Amino acid sequence: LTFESTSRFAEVDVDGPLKLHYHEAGVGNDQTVVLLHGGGPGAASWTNFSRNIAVLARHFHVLAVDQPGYGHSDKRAEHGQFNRYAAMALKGLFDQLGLGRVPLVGNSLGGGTAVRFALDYPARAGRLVLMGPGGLSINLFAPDPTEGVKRLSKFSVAPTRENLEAFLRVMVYDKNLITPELVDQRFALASTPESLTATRAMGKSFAGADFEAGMMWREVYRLRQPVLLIWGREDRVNPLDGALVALKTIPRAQLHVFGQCGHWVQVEKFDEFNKLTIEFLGGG
Amino acid sequence: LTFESTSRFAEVDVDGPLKLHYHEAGVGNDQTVVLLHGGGPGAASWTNFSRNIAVLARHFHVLAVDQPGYGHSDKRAEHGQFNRYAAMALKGLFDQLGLGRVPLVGNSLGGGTAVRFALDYPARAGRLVLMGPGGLSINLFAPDPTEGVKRLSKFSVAPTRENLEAFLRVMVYDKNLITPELVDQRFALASTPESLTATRAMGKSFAGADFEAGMMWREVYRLRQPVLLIWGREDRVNPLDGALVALKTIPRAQLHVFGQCGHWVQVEKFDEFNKLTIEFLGGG
Amino acid sequence: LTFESTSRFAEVDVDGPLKLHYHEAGVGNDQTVVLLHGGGPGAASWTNFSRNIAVLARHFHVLAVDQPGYGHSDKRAEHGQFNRYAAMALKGLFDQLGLGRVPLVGNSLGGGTAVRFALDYPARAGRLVLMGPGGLSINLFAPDPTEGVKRLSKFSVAPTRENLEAFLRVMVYDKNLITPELVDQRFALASTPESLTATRAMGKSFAGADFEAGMMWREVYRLRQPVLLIWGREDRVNPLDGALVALKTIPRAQLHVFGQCGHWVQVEKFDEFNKLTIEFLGGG
Amino acid sequence: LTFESTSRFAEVDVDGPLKLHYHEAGVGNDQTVVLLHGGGPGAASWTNFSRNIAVLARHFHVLAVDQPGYGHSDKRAEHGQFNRYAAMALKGLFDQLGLGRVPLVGNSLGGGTAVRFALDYPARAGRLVLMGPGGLSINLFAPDPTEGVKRLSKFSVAPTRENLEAFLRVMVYDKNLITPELVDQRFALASTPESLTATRAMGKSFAGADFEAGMMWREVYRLRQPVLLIWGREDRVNPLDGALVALKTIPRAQLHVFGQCGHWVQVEKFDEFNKLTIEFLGGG
Repeated sequence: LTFESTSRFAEVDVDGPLKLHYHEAGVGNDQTVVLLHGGGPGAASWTNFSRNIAVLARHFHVLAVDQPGYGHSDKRAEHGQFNRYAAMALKGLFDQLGLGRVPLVGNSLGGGTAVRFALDYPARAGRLVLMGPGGLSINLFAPDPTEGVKRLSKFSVAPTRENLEAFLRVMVYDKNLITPELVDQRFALASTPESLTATRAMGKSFAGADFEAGMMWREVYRLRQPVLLIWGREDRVNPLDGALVALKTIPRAQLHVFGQCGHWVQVEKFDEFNKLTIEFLGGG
Repeated sequence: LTFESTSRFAEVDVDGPLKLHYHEAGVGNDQTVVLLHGGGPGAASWTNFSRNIAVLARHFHVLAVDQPGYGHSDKRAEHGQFNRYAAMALKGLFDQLGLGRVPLVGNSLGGGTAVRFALDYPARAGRLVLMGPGGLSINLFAPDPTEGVKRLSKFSVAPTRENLEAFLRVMVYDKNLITPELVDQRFALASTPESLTATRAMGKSFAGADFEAGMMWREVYRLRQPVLLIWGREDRVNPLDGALVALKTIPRAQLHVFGQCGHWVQVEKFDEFNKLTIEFLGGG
Repeated sequence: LTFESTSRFAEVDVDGPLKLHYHEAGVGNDQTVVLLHGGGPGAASWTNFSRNIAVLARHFHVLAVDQPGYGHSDKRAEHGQFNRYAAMALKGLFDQLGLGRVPLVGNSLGGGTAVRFALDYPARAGRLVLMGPGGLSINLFAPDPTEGVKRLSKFSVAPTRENLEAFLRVMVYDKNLITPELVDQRFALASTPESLTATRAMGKSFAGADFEAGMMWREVYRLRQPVLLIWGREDRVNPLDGALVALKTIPRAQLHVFGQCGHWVQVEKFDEFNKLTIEFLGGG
Repeated sequence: LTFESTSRFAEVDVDGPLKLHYHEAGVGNDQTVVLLHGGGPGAASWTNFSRNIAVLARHFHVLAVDQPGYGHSDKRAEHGQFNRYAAMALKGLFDQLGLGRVPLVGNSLGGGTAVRFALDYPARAGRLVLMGPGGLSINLFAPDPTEGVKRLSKFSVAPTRENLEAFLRVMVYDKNLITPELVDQRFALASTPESLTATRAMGKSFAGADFEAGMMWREVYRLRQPVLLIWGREDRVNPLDGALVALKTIPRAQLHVFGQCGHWVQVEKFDEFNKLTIEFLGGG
């Protein structure tokens, strides 16, 4: 199972042909699970879920999708509210692959796309696993913007290597995870003209009149499926206090908190994360 | 595996011979786990952990101990701070059975005894699983006393069947669990002259000069082992806001919250509870 | 000052004709302040702000409105979501008196009504002072229904004097405020047939399909004016954890919390509440 | 009023001789109030309460003390836990001036010092006003070290003008408070050798074995006097979640929260803070 063995592409229509890059594994398995990645600079499905895909492939039919703007997926230079924009694309891909009701596993930005999909097409989404997710999260104590949001903005404005490193350092509890190779790899992926076009579009998307579609904490009370919320106690991007509204309003919600863990739950606690997801999703 | 097959007794010394009733199962298993029960009227090891012991016996060497004052254990009429009182007894039993460092699984009152043991004899306690526990819990939002504490006091003052039922009803999310047979069984166990002597002692123990030993939320920052905190989102005795200090101060803490679940986690979510404990305790 | 001196009346149109009774004072003064009372059984504008109306009249033009269903206003037998129903009546009173943009003061149901008016009729509302308010509260930690809400529900089903007293005691921190006179007085008011019809018309408006209008926590981020939230630390009806989302989302919010104070701030801490309200509004 | 007019000095004994510098005003007035300043780099009693000392002097006998390490008091090269070290110096100033039981006002480090004195010298303290205070705070949701605490740490390691400005900006909500004059002034003060020795003596007292004396959250339940906590909703140094345990455990506590206010309450909301402080203390 490698980057290349599992690669796949598809074309879907969101206001015009939209290419989605993805990964696929565990092809003989009965149950299909879609993984949606978080959203830093140079982020993608594979670097996000490499400690997870192989483990999840033993039980599930795994589809880890680069979200428009990321990975090898169209970096259009214009889009609306991002989570909606990405759910629409995901809807297209479901329809194509002929997926029915699937369970979604997304962290951070991915979790917001997950939840947005789930509200917009209720019948198509099953159980949710959400790791330090945006959208449905609202920090009741932490002044916004947070440290992690600020460090990302700083990089969006001045995309230096020093700025990227500062950002990656608040991604994790154990800062030893931030190596030279990691910073170099993300910086290269992130400093392309295409990726910066994507970065510009996301930036402009915030002023759109549709901002309310990002405020999912107002809406998750409508969710009917079981939802597993997963947070690192030391998340500095989407802090723990932002889990409360969701935990309170979602009827069949569950919360699991890991001490000594930051924003990258699926990396820093990859083993417990894996087991937790597999078990919550019924073991396949 | 029945009440009677698993019964066992021992005599230990806490300021004089103290008899402890207990249960034992999975006797050929390598790892030993001690279960400590919650503390209502007429509560004991077996009625507390009947949906759990057999499942846990497949993996672990299980010891579910009636805490002095409960079950078939000495109902002295005088004691100090209860958690300390019960840890001392547990220390005696460990020493006797020759247990070394063991993992403790206790809910409510049991969790407080668990934590108190763990602070008082560091070397003897391993991983902790704590369900809606007293002691280390401190409700930052809920006015004290809570609904559940009030309903217990009411029964302590006027031990009627109507009072007991009212208490049991705030024990759970699904109130259908409170049946006629359950109320009758607890009321009979609880209305004996011995049990009321125990109830009187607990009551007097609160005025003791040692009250500070019940305030474990001040102390859990000293815990070094992994701790799994488990709460029902609808706990009306020890509410969710009382988990925050513990989650924050214990270095290797984890929190899992179940929506649609009250104070009796091991009953209302017995299946998920079981798997969670087994996995956290290393599968044996 | 007194009831009949201040007493006054109006007749507006909410899906028909609606009699609102109010109380007027400080007609000399330069700034108009609307008061809105709490929604307990047998509650009305005058007995609610009895310790507040005089003091405020020395600074402002006071209008203490009896909300539909209470006091001497029309107690109809059905209505929709109550706050919006009470905001429609008040908007009606507004245009009838050529009121401009006015500050609003309201505890409990009154607070919910105020917020809802402030959201429905934006040009018409200014500085708001909400004491333990409904609607815009969402108890992030407290299991619903809360203990105070259950007592009220208990009284609607069974409107005895005992059930009312049980409710009134859960209302305050210092229980000596609950004098037998007080109970007699509210219970006299509450047990008329017209009162119980409002009590029943209300309790089934909960089931409307416009329930969402009561979930104001979802909306207050749109509020533009300074809002001051006051809460009693020991409020067992709308607990302190209910204030969080609003403190967070209302741009110009402020929170004051009184320890040793329950659900009736304007009563249990009348002085501090008065002085604080007078200053927040502008000395007038 | 001014520096040298109010200026004053003393010489007490903390494990030797200790020069404390203070500021006196309102000697006419009947009630004595101690002020204790914040602990930023180059901070001192006068510049801290510059917008507060005059107004308070029209009501009380004001004593604004420079804490050991700050302003014109002895900046020694080592000490133990700092609050307790500062409370010992102040108790010394107390007996030297035949002070009785006095109210104490202190933000940040000052608040921590005040609380600690109030716990060490119980007979000597009265009503307390703490603005975003240290020690007695514990951030239940915010990962430590916070963002403001990191900037400070950053300056100690590298005391440039840029690092100081970065710190001062994280101090306030309205950044226009951070004038280049202001930076120049603090940086002039902070970069002397005697200042940096205090800055370094402090930063290594953290490692003492008396660290526990700084964990005041563990103790405040013992406080008997009325305490008013004031906090800025957007405080990025000691965030709002830090106020919870104290609001909960201090019997006669009160909390006021300002939106659009950071870590310097006495500055960003000087008027409200003054009026609120004057009233809480008794008009004097």
